[PDB]
Amino acid sequence: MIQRTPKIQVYSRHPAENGKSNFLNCYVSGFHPSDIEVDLLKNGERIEKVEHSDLSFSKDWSFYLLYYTEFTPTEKDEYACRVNHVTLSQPKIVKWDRDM
Amino acid sequence: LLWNGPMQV
Amino acid sequence: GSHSMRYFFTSVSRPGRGEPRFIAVGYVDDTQFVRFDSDAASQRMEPRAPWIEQEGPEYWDGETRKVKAHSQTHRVDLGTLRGYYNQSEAGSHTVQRMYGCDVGSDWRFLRGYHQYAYDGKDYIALKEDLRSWTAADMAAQTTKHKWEAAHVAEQLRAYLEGTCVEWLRRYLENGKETLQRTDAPKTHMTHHAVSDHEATLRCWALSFYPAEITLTWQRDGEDQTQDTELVETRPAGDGTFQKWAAVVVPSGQEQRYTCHVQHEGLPKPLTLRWEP
Repeated sequence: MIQRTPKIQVYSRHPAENGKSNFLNCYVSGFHPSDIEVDLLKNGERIEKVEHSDLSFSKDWSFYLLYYTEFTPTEKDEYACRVNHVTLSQPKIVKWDRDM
Repeated sequence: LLWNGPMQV
Repeated sequence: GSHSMRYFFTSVSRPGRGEPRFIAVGYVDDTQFVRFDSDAASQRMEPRAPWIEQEGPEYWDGETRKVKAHSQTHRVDLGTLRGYYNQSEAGSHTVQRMYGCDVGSDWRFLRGYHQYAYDGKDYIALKEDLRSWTAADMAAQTTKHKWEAAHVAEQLRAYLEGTCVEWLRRYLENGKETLQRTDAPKTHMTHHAVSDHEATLRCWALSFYPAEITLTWQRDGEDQTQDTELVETRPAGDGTFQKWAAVVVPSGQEQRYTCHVQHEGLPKPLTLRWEP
C-alpha cells in the first residue's frame, strides 16, 4: 500500500475585497488513499454550505479535490481549512492568508 | 463517449 | 492546437460496509463534462458542462449502461485482485483506470492510452503501439495473458483510434464557445521587504486555461530554480487556473531578476521585471 500525505492550499477565487462576494477554496492534492475529511472553518467553526469537485487523480495516481464556499471577507473574520487523512496523526489546520 | 469493452483483470 | 479526451475511474473496497465506492469522470482537456458517483441519488451519468446537456436521452441511457458495466467490472476486479495478492478481507483497496486519446492541431488521432493501477501503483498499461501490454509484476502477467486470449488490445485500439477521436471532434464543435478557448495568464509582480537587506518578489499568473504553464525566475538571464518557492497550479473554481513563484532577493537588486511566463495562450513568452 502506498500512502501519500495531502498538500493543502487555501485561497480565494478572486482577489479578496472586504464586503464583496467571493469563493474560499481548499485545494487538497497529492494524497493516497482517497478517503479524506475536509472542512472550511470561520473563526474555528465548521461551515456547512461547502461544495466539492468529483474525485480525480494525476499521472502519479495521487488524488485531488477542491472544496469551496461562497463568502464575503470582512476585516474581523479568520478562515482556515481543516484536513484529516490516515497519514495525519491529527487534523491539519491551514489558515487563509488573504494576500496569497 | 465511454469505451463499451472493459474486461475483468 | 492539440486536444484530449480522458475518462478517470476510481473503485474503493469497503470492508464489512457492502458495495465498493465507484466514481467516474470525463474530461475534454482540463474541462470536466460528465460524472457518475455510486454515492449520488440519480445512479445515472450526469452532465457537468453546458454543451453536453444538448445530447439526447439515447446518449444518457447509453453512457449510463456503459458506466454501470465499468462499475460491475471494477466490482469483480477488487475481488479478483484481493485473490491474486492473497490480501485479507479486513483492508480497503483501490483500483484506478484512465484511458483516452489525443488529437493534434489538425484534430487527427495523435495517441491513445489505457493505464490501470492497484493501490496507487501501475498494474497493467497499454504500450504506445496499442498492440500489447506491460504488466508490473507476476500477478499482472495473469491479467496480461487473459487480455491477449480475449484480444482486448484490438477492440480497445478500435475505440481509441475511432470512436474516441470522432466524439472528441463532435464535443469540440458543440463546445466551441468554451472548449477551443485559450485564456492567457493575467500577470503581476508583488514586492515585500523582509528586512533592510532582503525582499520577496512574487510573480502571479491568474485566469489562465489550460492548466499547463511555466513560471521561472532568472537572475542576470540565469535560472534560479534552487531558490524559487513555487506552488502547484490550482483551480480558481470558475474554469481557470492560478499559480505563483517567489524569490528572496537583496534590496537594491530587484532589477536583476526576471519572471518568465510560458503558456499556449501567449503569442510569445512574457518577461516581467519589478519597477517601483
